[PDB]
Amino acid sequence: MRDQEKLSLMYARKGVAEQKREKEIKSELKMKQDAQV
Amino acid sequence: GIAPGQCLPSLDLSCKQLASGLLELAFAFGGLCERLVSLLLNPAVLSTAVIHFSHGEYFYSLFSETINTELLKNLDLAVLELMQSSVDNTKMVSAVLNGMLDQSFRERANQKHQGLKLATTILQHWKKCDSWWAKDSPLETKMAVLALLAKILQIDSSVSFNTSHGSFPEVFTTYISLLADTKLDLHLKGQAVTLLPFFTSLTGGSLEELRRVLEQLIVAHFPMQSREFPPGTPRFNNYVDCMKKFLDALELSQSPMLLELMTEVLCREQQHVMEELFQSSFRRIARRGSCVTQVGLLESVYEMFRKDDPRLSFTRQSFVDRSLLTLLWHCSLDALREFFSTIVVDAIDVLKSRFTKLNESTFDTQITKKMGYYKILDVMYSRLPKDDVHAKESKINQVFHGSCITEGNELTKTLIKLCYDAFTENMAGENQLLERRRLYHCAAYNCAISVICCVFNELKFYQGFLFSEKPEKNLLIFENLIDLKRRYNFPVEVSTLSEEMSQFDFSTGVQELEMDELNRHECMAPLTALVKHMHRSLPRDLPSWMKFLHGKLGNPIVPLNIRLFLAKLVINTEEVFRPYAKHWLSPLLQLAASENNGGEGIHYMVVEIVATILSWTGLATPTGVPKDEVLANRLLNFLMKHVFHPKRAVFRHN
Amino acid sequence: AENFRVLVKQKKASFEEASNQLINHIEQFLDTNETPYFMKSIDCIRAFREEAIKFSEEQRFNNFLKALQEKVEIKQLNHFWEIVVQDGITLITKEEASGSSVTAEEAKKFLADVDDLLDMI
Amino acid sequence: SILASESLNHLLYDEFVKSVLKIVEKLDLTDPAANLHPAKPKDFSAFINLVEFCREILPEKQAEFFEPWVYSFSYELILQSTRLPLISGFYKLLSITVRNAKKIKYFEGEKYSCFALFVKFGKEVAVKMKQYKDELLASCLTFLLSLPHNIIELDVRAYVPALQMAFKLGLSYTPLAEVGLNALEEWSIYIDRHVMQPYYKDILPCLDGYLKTSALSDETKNNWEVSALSRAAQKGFNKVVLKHLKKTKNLSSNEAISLEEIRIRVVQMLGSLGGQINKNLLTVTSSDEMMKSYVAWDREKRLSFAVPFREMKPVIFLDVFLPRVTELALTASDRQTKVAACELLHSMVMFMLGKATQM
DNA sequence: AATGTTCCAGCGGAATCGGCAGCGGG
Repeated sequence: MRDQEKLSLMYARKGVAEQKREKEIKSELKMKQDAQV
Repeated sequence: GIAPGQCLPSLDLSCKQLASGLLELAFAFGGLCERLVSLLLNPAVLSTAVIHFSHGEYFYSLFSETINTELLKNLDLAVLELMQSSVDNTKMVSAVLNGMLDQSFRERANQKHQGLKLATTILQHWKKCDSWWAKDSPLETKMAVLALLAKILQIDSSVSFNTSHGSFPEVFTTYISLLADTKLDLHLKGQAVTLLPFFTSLTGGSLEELRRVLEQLIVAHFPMQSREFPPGTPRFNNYVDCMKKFLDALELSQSPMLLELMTEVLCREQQHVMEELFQSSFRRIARRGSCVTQVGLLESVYEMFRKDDPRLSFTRQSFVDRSLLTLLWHCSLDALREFFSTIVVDAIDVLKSRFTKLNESTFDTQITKKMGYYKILDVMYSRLPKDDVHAKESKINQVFHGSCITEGNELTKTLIKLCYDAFTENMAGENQLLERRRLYHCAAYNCAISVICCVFNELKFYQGFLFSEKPEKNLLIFENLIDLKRRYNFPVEVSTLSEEMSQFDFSTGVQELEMDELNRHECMAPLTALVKHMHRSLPRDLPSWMKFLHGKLGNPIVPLNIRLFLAKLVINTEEVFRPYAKHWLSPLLQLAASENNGGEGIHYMVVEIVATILSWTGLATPTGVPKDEVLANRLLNFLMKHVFHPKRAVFRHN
Repeated sequence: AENFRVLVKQKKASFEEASNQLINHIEQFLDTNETPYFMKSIDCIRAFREEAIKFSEEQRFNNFLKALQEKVEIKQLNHFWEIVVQDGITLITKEEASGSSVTAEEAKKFLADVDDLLDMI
Repeated sequence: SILASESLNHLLYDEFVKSVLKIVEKLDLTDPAANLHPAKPKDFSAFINLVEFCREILPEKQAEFFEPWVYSFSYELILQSTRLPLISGFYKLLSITVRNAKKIKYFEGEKYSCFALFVKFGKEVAVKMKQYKDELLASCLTFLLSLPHNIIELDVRAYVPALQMAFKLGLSYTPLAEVGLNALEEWSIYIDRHVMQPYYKDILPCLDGYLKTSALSDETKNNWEVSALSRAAQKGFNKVVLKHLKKTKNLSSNEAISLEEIRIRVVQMLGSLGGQINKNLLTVTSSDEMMKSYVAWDREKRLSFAVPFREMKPVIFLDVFLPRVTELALTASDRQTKVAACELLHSMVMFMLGKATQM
């Protein structure tokens, strides 16, 4: 990838994906620990 | 009670239900339909804190449901006196007609007779509203006509399609008049051509008129060839919109007549702006069923290709290359014998012709004809079983007369000999049409691959046909396939609610490989195909064909591009060249190390070559041979001589 | 390309840069065998004739007529000649110059082993 | 405000309610909790989406927007629920309706028609709840305990077996325990302090199970392990720490309620419930049921189990853990405690059978 | 009044150092 901007926008989508994943996993961890065996 | 007497009497969730029940009772009392229509078209304007009312439009908008139910209880009357006032109250009449139409369409489950009755009754009075779509009528009124008609003949079917079953002459005259006007612009004509899947199912005489008006649309509203106005401009947006409308209409109705327009406009440009949508539409067309109309489509495009039609060779090639080929591939049938046997007899005859090198134009036409025919044969053989061309089936039965003692191997050899003649042809004395004959040879070899991939999968016909050359008389193979003059670049690195939304739609009327420079050589993909095939068909070396590739590859006199192409083939087929690796070192390492590799000493093929050659470590032992050792050392010295490449990532990769 | 092409034809910046472009357009319109394209081409040549007469462009007019005549003689097209002779378009005919009152005559005067591999299967 | 707006909120709310009512009107609701779905399958999915969306949209801005809608909404929902009592999702809409209808007072008994409607429907459902299962029962309890009952004080005996059921179905489904706590609070403050009094001895003993954790639940780390905010903080107090704090403040913690929050709320309830009422968790101070609790299950020690060591094999008696093991297995209130208790109880019963008739 | 001294104010060299950009990776 020789285009820095296109790579940056692809990782804009990517990084917002990991941000959403982190938020949802942080939310899930509460009851995941609550009911874990 | 809804009229102000002082800004506006606001309704409520109960204040409106009360009125609903009240006027439902009022309709229950007696007929009252004539009165209802009368004050529904009343033009008395209201106003609120502006005016923008008619007190019938508000009245209808409020209820619109019990009103429609009463209007449908006695349909024939209400429609008659509703269209009675078409000229002076066209807005409200059209709104009420649409309301009744989609009311009935909502109720097409419990009943079917009522929607049909409504449509037939409106059509019976279609003359009553001729000022709507007449000349000088406001364009909004013309779009109202189009939407009304779309609903009318979408509710049930185009029951007015044959022998003037309904008011067909009036409908068709309206539609052709709308499509034929000159003052009008492209997007209204696009929503007009949205209504084609209803009129491209009728016999000739009037279908000729539809075709002629469509041609007059294509001319005088489309670019000279294509893409003469840049994107963004209204011209470009309108043209693209019309193209999408045509393509969806075509994909909806598998109508041969639209093919001779869509492919005709597609294949006078080198590549269209929105070509991918063309191919997606064709794939949709072919892959759904109704084998007979599929045959008709194939025959139509084939007639376009085959007929004399004095024109550019490129256009004739494009016909088959885009339209017919993508039709043939995606899905036609496993038993679509019609076009199959239709083309077998006449394709071979054209292949058994003599190049009239007198005029360049006729020679180019002949080359294009043969190329197209024989690509067709390629796709035939690729997507077709083996027995139905060799067994006691319709192969001898059709290339010769009736059943024959020979099983099916008559057309096979009949075409194979001329295949091999075409792509193993001397070119020393010919210097007039280089690229075209190159493509002819290429397609020759491609369908040779496809045929011989289906000749009873015998152990060895591949070497004698695909790979056997006769250099003693300049009867070669790869010197014809490859251009041998185009310097390759090689850059360094690169339920209920679905029904509800359908009702809303009705009312609104709205809703592998890397293609770098060399894998795109029209022989690369089939070559890898049969290589992976015949490896998976049955350890010094496999009988004679990798020897052919070795001699053409591991030899620095074979001109550059053959070596590059074969090396790319070996890269893409390393899975099958792996157990014979010990021989593919001097060729591959010699090519990578050789400083005559092209350009600056290209740094893309070397990357893939080295990755492949190192993939099989523990195999093939690049030591023990002095030439191998010196080649490896040359490779290493050159490779560290060129590492920097200011981009950081590629430097780390090196 | 019906009204926009006409507005291109009526005037541009110089007496060029649209000439050769429309030459290509009419050539590719002649390439396709649909008659409406031929009608569009005859409309284009009529517009060019009137524009050359009304704008002192005899040189372009005569050069274009000679070039198109040679081209259409070269290629295998007849119906275009059919419509042209049904109308009649050629070079200037008055005095081989700008203006005169001489009846058209120049157009009239110029236009009345391995084989064993096959069968061992 | 920049866009020049007087009553757009009102129109949008009204149209949202109208759309919801129209969707519910034509949905054909004939997963289902008992081996039966002779209905359109893609209708329940739509219904569930709409119901959850309503619960997360309707309650906010519960103001006089919803006031003219209560009677119509409740009447349609109660009709179509009476004809379809196994729905589990008309009750959620009823819950939202009643919560919004008692956020504004709307209840001091037109309005009287809605009041009688809910009196009948509430008593009807409080009687029909006795035959339902997990999700349907949870929704029915949510609705029932959502009834105003500040004014529906009539035959609280009908609603008590609901409330305590909620407390039982907590310890495994926290939201329902939260609902039970809110309902008990509302009843304690607003109902007259003379008719509630005979029922406390029935209600409170269900709360005891929530007080069964003794600061041994360290399942997850009770402190920050590693965070980008921690990494930034370790190198100074500067802009990056500020950015990490600003993004983490609006985490929007919509996880419903933790169990320890419920336990804290239980203690706050017990304290806020008085000192006279408060004593009702325990038994009644040397009645019969206390003195029956002081006697061993079996007078003769059985389940004599010899623990295998290298040299001794000492004998313990498994008949001394059985009480505590059973109360632990039933009402552990902690999933990881519960699974271990159930496993041990399984093993104990199996040992009981083995020693019942061995050699 | 003529001048020398004192005082105050302003500019720059030099060292330090922190964060401001921009530039790759995720």
